[PDB]
Amino acid sequence: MELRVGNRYRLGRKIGSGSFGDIYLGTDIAAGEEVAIKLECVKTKHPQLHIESKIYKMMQGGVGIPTIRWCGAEGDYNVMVMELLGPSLEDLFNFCSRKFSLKTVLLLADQMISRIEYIHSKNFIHRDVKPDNFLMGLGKKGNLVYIIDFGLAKKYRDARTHQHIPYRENKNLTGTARYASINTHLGIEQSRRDDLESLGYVLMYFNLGSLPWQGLKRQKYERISEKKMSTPIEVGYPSEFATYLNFCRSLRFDDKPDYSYLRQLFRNLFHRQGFSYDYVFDWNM
Ligand SMILES: Cn1cc(-c2ccnc3[nH]ccc23)c(-c2ccc(F)cn2)n1
Repeated sequence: MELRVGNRYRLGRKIGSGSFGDIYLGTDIAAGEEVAIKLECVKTKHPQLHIESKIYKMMQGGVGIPTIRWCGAEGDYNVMVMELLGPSLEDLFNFCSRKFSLKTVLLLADQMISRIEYIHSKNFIHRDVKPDNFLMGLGKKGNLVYIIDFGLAKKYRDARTHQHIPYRENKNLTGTARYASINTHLGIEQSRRDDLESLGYVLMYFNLGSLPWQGLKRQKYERISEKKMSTPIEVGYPSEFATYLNFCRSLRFDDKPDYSYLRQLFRNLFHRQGFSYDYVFDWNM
């Protein structure tokens, strides 16, 4: 009676949209676990689902990479089924009345840097770094930060040679303007530096509750750009956070980030503030 995709996954209601297409809840009846289901019309002009499924598979087994359960076709749609994950950092931030404590911001930072370094180690750049695209795990994996939504992800080097993409200009802002790097706002081809810089804005977003460039009425994107460029990093939180954003801006187009330095930057603060390494988040307490 009930709809089951490939007779395997009881269909649930809609959760959201991703870089492309709609996402749905489902239940894996045989495995007994909840799942997420993405559909793309096979009739679509520029198919995007196959590239993302190809990227997930190469990363499969990496810490915080969702596991693919099925990728088939049903009706007019292509389908990919992943294990269901928990709430996004955006949903946890709103759930906490838009207030995260420094300890939690720092605990998130350690994994978020680690997730981007992993992505980069596999020759892709994410290009859509925002709180919505980090999800906590379910159950015993609820302490693990996951990265999702590789639909705007791009290869930044070649697997064999490790030779970087070319400098390019006049490229529309891919991803979300609020967390976009200044280079991204300028139309510069995005590279590895831009994923970590966007994260730097994510950390200040968690600290501030909003960003200095968020309230504003092609022009809206222009307004966001001008406010960020016109806003000094120093324009009330521990200095380690400001050192991070300035470092990312100084990176060259092709430069490999010093990921270990950045993690150790926040951990030294984590230690000096004397927070416990118990991995208890604001929503745990
Ligand atoms: C934006 N977005 C959020 C999710 C999502 C939500 C909850 N749990 C999840 N577990 C794995 C992904 C995911 C997805 C998604 C879902 C399935 C898929 F094949 C591709 N992307 N997109």
